[PDB]
Amino acid sequence: AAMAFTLADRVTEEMLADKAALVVEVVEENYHDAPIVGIAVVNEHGRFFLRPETALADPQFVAWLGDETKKKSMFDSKRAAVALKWKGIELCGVSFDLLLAAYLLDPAQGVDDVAAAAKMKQYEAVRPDEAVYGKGAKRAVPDEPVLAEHLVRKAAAIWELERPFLDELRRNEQDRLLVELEQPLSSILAEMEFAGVKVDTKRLEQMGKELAEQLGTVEQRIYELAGQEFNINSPKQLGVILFEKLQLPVLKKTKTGYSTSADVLEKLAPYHEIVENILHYRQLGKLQSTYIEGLLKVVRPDTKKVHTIFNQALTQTGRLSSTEPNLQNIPIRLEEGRKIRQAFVPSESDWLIFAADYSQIELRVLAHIAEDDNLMEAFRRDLDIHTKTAMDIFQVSEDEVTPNMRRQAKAVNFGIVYGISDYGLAQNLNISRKEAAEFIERYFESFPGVKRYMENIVQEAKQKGYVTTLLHRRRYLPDITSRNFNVRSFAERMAMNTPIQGSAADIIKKAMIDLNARLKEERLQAHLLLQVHDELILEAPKEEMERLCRLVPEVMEQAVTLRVPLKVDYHYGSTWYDAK
DNA sequence: AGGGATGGTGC
DNA sequence: TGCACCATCCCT
Ligand SMILES: *Nc1ccc2c(c1)Cc1ccccc1-2
Repeated sequence: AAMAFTLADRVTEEMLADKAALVVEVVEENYHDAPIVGIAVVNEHGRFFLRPETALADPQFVAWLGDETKKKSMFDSKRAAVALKWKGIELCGVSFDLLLAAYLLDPAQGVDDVAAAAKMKQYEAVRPDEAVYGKGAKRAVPDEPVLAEHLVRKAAAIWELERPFLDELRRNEQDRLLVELEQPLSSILAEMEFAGVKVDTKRLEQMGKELAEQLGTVEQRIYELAGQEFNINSPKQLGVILFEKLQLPVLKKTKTGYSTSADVLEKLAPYHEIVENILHYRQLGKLQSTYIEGLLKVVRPDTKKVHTIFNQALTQTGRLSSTEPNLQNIPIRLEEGRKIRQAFVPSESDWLIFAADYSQIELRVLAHIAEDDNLMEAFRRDLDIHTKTAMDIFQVSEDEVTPNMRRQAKAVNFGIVYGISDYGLAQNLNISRKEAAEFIERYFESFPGVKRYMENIVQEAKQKGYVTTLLHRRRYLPDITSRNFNVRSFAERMAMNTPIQGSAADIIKKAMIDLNARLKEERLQAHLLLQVHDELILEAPKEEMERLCRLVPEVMEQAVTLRVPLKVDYHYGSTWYDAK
């Protein structure tokens, strides 16, 4: 059963062929400045295992790594690329990434290691990473003999699986999506994570101090109003105080005890002064624990930068996700939380933060795919889409649209952009399900194209078994045929929503690639720092702002050509908060 | 030490 | 609780 391979003590020319499966193993989940525990190379000349201290110190090996003409096939090349960036080594020539290939073929499979991908093609001569490294506290790098065989088997699997994976992608008409979009994007994300974002820790620490003070104040007030002290953070104890001791009404139940979510508390506020204080306590606590303390934990003391990791092969819609820290969910809606963004600053003196965001890309994509005459005309006129929606569903003139009418029309659009359930809408409008469905009915009368699209896409999902995005990303929806109403309804919502969310993801991804090509052609020092679904955040010398103001929006707006224009707004300032 | 339940940020 | 990540509480 054992797999043959050479445990090399030195690097040989045979190991530097122009085509090979390459494994540069980084076991630590966060690969930033992390160790490379071993190297495996599989090519036409055989299978080899190399100790990192040796390989990475060899001029020839390093040169082979950085030679774009020497093609490598890998699994999660970004992990290797970044780990190597921290060591000052450039990785080039990656022509195939099995992780991204598996992700495109079926995001739902949840492929996170070579074994999971190989299993898709009935290849099982390789162990799951968790089985070799263990999990959690018991996690550890095994002895060399065990380590080396694992890495060689992973390289071997990649070597064998490249062809079948590429062939299926071609059949799915997704080979260009891999080769021209995701793989090039992987290199861009690597540069972004490696660059990182500078943090004003002093500012964060001072905010933390002020929060602790307000938190202590509110906390005492809460005990005062409750007549005793308790753990405000335990839904259990909190429930006893609110619903038992204070006799507040139970408007919502939970599969445990009482519900204490913000939306529930807001409704209870009129009954007792303790409620508003609990709401306020949570607001501050969220900022303190999750953002202030959470951010300070991951900032690198030597550079005062945070280096997020963009998971490129996770979401079911084609979006990226961000972790340790998650820089895609920094507060902005409420002013108090928004202030957190003042802590994110340019990495160089006299540089500024520049942010560009698509204006309603999801609804513009919807107008395009549904070919709805009314919605397309609205965007061609660059109308306020919520006011316009209110005018149509309520049958009134623009001057007749009240603030509440626009708010509810906006809730309807928010529901369509995110594919929320009918139940989620009724509450967002704080009305009855019967009345909610009635709003949707009026919307379809005003946007019959959107109606037809929703009906047609659900039918297509059932027929083909999946739905696709503009650039051919796909999502299988097996629940679309379920006889369970709730399970089927969810699948139907995804059939409608994935082409919208997924196409928006495809577009901004291509925009990033197009943008980097333009920045290079122009020799601008500006560079991408973050992507937050429908917006790109960069930093650059103050002297490049005027040029970026014209270049970034244009590139983002021209990434793709739709039946309606794409519109991008932009701002810049001394901190992220200022890049309004 | 893990991890499910609940709650809250973002798009 | 649409797509995500992660905080604290608290049972096992
Ligand atoms: N996608 C989605 C699903 C359910 C719910 C929302 C969005 C918002 C909300 C508010 C209250 C209950 C349920 C939901």
